[PDB]
Amino acid sequence: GCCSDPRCAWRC
Repeated sequence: GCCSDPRCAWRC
């Protein structure tokens, strides 16, 4: 939804 992505772990 927000980030939820390979680059994001605890980000959005």
